[PDB]
Amino acid sequence: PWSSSEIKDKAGLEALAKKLNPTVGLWDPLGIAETSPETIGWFRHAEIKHGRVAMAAFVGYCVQSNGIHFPWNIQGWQGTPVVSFADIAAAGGPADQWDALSTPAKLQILGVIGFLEMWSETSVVLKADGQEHYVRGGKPGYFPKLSRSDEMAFPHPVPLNLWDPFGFTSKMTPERKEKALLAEVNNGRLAMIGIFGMISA
Amino acid sequence: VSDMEGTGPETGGKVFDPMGLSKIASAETLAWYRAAELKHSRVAMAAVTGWAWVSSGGPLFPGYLSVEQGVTFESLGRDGYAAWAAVPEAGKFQILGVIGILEILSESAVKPHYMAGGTPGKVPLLWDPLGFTAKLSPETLARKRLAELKNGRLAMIGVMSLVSAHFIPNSVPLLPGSV
Amino acid sequence: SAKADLEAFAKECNPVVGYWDPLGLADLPLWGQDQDAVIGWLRHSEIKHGRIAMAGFVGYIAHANGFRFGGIGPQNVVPEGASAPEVWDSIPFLAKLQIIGAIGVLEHISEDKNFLAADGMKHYMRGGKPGYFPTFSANVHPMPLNLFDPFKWSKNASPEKKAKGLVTETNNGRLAMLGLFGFLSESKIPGSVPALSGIIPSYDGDYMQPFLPTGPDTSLWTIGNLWA
Amino acid sequence: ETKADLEALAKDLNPAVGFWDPLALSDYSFWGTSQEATIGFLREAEIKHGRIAMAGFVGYIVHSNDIRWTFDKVAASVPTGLPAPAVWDAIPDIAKWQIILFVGVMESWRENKVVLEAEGQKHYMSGGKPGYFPSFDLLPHPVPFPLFDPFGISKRATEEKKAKGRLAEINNGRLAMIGLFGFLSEATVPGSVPFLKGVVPAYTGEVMAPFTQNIFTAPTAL
Amino acid sequence: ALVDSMEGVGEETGGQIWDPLGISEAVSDEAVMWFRASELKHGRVAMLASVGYLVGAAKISFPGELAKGVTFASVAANGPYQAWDAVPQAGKLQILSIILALEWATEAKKPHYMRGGVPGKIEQLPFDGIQGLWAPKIKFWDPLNFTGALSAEQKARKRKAELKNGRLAMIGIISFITGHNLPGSVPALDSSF
Ligand SMILES: CC(=O)O[C@H]1CC(C)(C)C(=C=C/C(C)=C/C=C/C(C)=C/C=C/C=C(C)/C=C/C=C(\C)C(=O)C[C@@]23O[C@]2(C)C[C@@H](O)CC3(C)C)[C@](C)(O)C1
Ligand SMILES: CC(=O)O[C@H]1CC(C)(C)C(=C=C/C(C)=C/C=C/C(C)=C/C=C/C=C(C)/C=C/C=C(\C)C(=O)C[C@@]23O[C@]2(C)C[C@@H](O)CC3(C)C)[C@](C)(O)C1
Ligand SMILES: CC(=O)O[C@H]1CC(C)(C)C(=C=C/C(C)=C/C=C/C(C)=C/C=C/C=C(C)/C=C/C=C(\C)C(=O)C[C@@]23O[C@]2(C)C[C@@H](O)CC3(C)C)[C@](C)(O)C1
Ligand code: KC2
Ligand code: KC2
Ligand SMILES: CC1=C(C#C/C(C)=C/C=C/C(C)=C/C=C/C=C(C)/C=C/C=C(C)/C=C/[C@@]23O[C@]2(C)C[C@@H](O)CC3(C)C)C(C)(C)C[C@H](O)C1
Repeated sequence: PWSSSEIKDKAGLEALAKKLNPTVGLWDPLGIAETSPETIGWFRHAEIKHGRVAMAAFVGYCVQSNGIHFPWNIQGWQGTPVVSFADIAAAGGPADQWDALSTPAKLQILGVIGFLEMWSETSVVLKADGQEHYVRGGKPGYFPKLSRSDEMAFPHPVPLNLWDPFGFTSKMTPERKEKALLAEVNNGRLAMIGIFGMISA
Repeated sequence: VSDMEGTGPETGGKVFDPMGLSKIASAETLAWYRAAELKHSRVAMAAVTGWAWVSSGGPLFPGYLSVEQGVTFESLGRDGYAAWAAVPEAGKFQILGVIGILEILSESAVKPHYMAGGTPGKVPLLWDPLGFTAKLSPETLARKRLAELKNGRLAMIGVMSLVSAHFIPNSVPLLPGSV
Repeated sequence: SAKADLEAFAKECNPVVGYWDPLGLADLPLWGQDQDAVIGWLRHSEIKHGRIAMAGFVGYIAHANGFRFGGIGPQNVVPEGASAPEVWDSIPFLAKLQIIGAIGVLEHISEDKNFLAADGMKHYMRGGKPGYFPTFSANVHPMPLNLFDPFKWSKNASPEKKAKGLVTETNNGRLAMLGLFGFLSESKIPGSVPALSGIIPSYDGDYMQPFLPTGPDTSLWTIGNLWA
Repeated sequence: ETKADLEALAKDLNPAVGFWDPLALSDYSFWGTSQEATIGFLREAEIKHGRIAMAGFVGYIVHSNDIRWTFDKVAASVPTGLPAPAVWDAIPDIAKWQIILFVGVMESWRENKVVLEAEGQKHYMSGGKPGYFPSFDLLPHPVPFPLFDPFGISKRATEEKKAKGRLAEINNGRLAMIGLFGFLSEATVPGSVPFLKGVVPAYTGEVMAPFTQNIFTAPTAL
Repeated sequence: ALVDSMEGVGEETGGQIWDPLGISEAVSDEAVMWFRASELKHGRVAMLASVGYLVGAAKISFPGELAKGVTFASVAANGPYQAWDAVPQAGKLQILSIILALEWATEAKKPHYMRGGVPGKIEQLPFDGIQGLWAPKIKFWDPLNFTGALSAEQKARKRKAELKNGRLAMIGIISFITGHNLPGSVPALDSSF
């Protein structure tokens, strides 16, 4: 059973809809607001995560198309062939650059991404922190801290966290955080349509 | 089975029974087990001593085993399963018949048969004709029976080591490849 | 309850994950035995696998890189530069047999009621410590040194330290299991352990047949070699 | 179960369709036994057929696309590219006879009065639970897992979730008995399922003929 | 009725008397004791015969020679089926003679299974008490006397096991013979049968 103020009904979805945009309101033709609280939370977090990934992908696409490559060597230290980020850039456009990336580099990147995914999904970590799983009444999008000294801390200390490593939010006001969440949802949708547009082009 | 003899210090101080046939065995079944153990012990000790004596350069008996057929002790080669093969079939039947008569005797003469009370492995005819062990204390006799069982278990492994050497060459180390 | 103890042990092993029994093997009634006996068996299997895998990992580094005792012995028939899978294949057949048999004697002593009772302990499936190798205090002939802690470095160690050491033993044993089979898998399904690619050579031969190839039949004993 | 219980079950499976027995099998007394036991047998039949047909749908998709086990010789012996019905006919008959006898041992285990009443349930015809399968607790020898949930999942499931799952089981079974037969009918009768034209490979044999050589006339041995 | 008290009901048939034809209800108790005695006799003969057929099909034969001219393997080198002919006439004559003696003694014991006796408990020392006949007191059943270590409850459990194994062996022996006769009848039987 849900025990939080997280949205669990079409009324709350409509409230958040007018909050993010008074004009559109709730645009739900498929009627996936007519679902259980757990599914509503799942859809909320899915939207948020697509926003994160789409924004990151769009900014990466812009930087890679501009051609601001890295100055290092990507391989060739532990007795392997030498490949440079300049070579990766000269491979082609962003999809071609990803294709030109070596296979274990891809595997390690995807592994770190999955590590962050599971640190998000781990209910015990959120409850050691101040949250629960987004399906069972948790805030959609909260990343638990990777730096900690609790029993749920890594064997070796981690320096910083994923979100807010140096407190750029610092103390944003108790509701301007929600304002930024609204702006984030809108910008995530915009970046979603944008990145699919660039990929289609 | 805990009361019966055989538990020396070599297997803890307890009965050796992985499968647990003693658990199935009643008192008379344990009597059968001890009687069979003892008979295998004694036959094996005789067999291994004879094999060692014959095949370790010991003096073969003099004269002819069979004057009529010409078979001699020396003609019988000092090799396991060759001396027996070359022994006359009549002599083989003599040995087997004497053994069979003795075993029917040890079954019919003992009155409280090892199965119905009695003592397993007691054969009054053959033991100590000169009475060599007729004035030993009961403890000493128990110790000597324990020694009998321990020697015989080793003897029955040894006789099979000899047998499996002939039938499977190079089975046993520290033993000739042939026999 | 045994499952409660196992759950707490899992939290100690990793508190973020905790108890993770996806198959319910703790709940399953193996051999019809109760949950306590089943969990004792499963825990003992875990530590046994982990211990043997840790020793196997260190042995893989020893054999593959080249680490041999000098003088007469099994190491003199193994070709120099042989792979870790090839060392076992190249030692004599009797050497393989006596290694496995000595391990068998150790296992037998480990589960014997005699030694465990002389040490005032019980079998791990009947209310005992899962993973406890007893002292050789009933081996008919005295043995100088025991298997665990032969020099008795831990004769006065705190129970809390011993519990933490067992928690470490389980974790490192699991990790060593994964690494050792990483080595084995890289030699038969290449490109499966990405880091080990190019390091572990391919091995054509059944790992799980101990006696294939049977290895040489040499006689390495010199003085008193009447069995040859 | 009573016919009122069947009406309630139908109205929970599909509120609009509701109770839709037009042939009155629910009313015909099977073998002279009461309606409450004919309902049990019919409901167990529905659940069992749906189960076998769902498994058969997944298995037909697996066989037509030749996703075979990698470390067996029978699968290697069977030629590749055959129609899924032929992937059954190309097998040693001794393997067919052991699949079938495995189902026989399992369905002897299920209907057993002693095992069912030891675990707490009764026979589906004796007011028990239709579509239940007792675990192997009273088995002669130990075995590692049961059939239903060999692992632990749903050992702590609510009765509400179980009721929802049984409703979904019946509905998906009703649908899969039609999907699998759509595959078979399109295979053995081209242009029978209009939407699978050119998708299901064709077939000539009889899907209701398990063994190549007729067991009733001339079997084969190994 | 005497049927309700006997052993033989198992968990397989729901712990109920397996009599579809109802002959157990029809016939009297005396015929029921005959039927139980015959059941156990067939079952024990079949538990012997099934393992005998397995050994013959494996061609596992004793090392030696049955007669002075034929080997145990020579007799068994044509499968179990064509074995009784290859056995010498005298050997099977002696086998059937001792079987006749055992049958006659077990039937000649006074407390007959029908007329006031336990069905299937043929006397454990046949040939004893016969005027003008002496044989060793080799207990027919369990001469090693494994029964002494079992209580009555264990004996009942093992009698249930006896009946069930006997029934399975009666099926299995005819399965083997049919597998030889009709080649495809019983699957999982190779050409040795
Ligand atoms: C190296 C390798 O790989 O394997 C090894 C091991 C392996 C394979 C097993 C081997 C073997 C064979 C072995 C071990 C054979 C063992 C044989 C054995 C143990 C043979 C005992 C006989 C005892 C007798 C005859 C006793 C007579 C006893 C008599 C005559 C008496 O009554 C004595 C006594 O009455 C007096 C006179 C006076 C009385 O007051 C007191 C008593 C009653 C006491 C190998 C080949 O060697 C090599
Ligand atoms: C199987 C085969 O073929 O093997 C082959 C190959 C293999 C194994 C490699 C071989 C080898 C090499 C081996 C085994 C080499 C061994 C070398 C060895 C054993 C070397 C010790 C040195 C110790 C020193 C200097 C100690 C000084 C110690 C001192 C200063 C003292 O005594 C001090 C003190 O004690 C006093 C005096 C008494 C007290 O008042 C005070 C104390 C306690 C402080 C062999 C031989 O080739 C055989
Ligand atoms: C021609 C035209 O015009 O139309 C049609 C004709 C035709 C032929 C009908 C067509 C079709 C295809 C159809 C309709 C196919 C339907 C197939 C169907 C209906 C297949 C179900 C499988 C279900 C399985 C395996 C379930 C396993 C479920 C298991 C083992 C569970 O674990 C159950 C579970 O409860 C537990 C125990 C625990 C809980 O935690 C929850 C879960 C869920 C995990 C076409 C091609 O579309 C076109
Ligand atoms: C423990 C067993 C045993 C006993 C108790 C025993 C007792 C007696 C007695 C009683 C007082 C006499 C009088 C006697 C006499 C003869 N024994 Mg005899 N014997 C035993 C064993 C063997 C074996 C193994 C052989 C054998 C033989 C002969 C020959 C040779 C005849 C010939 O040259 O034709 C003669 C005359 C050999 C044989 O028959 O060879 C064909 C032969 O190999 N015996 N034997
Ligand atoms: C291959 C065969 C197969 C398929 C394809 C299949 C599919 C589905 C689907 C489809 C989407 C759902 C949703 C579903 C749900 C449930 N199944 Mg089911 N199932 C299969 C087999 C078995 C067996 C053997 C058993 C079983 C059971 C249950 C229970 C427990 C209810 C309770 O315990 O009250 C629930 C909730 C057990 C039982 O008792 O059912 C009354 C049981 O023994 N199922 N099952
Ligand atoms: C120290 C230690 C442990 C250990 C260990 C290890 C690895 C132990 C290994 C031991 C090992 C490998 C021991 C081999 C012995 C070989 C022998 C006895 C051979 C004799 C051979 C003989 C007697 C041969 C004799 C003859 O040929 C001769 C010479 C000539 C003739 O006159 C007579 C005959 C023909 C018969 C524990 C306990 C496991 C744990 C603890 O924590 C620490």
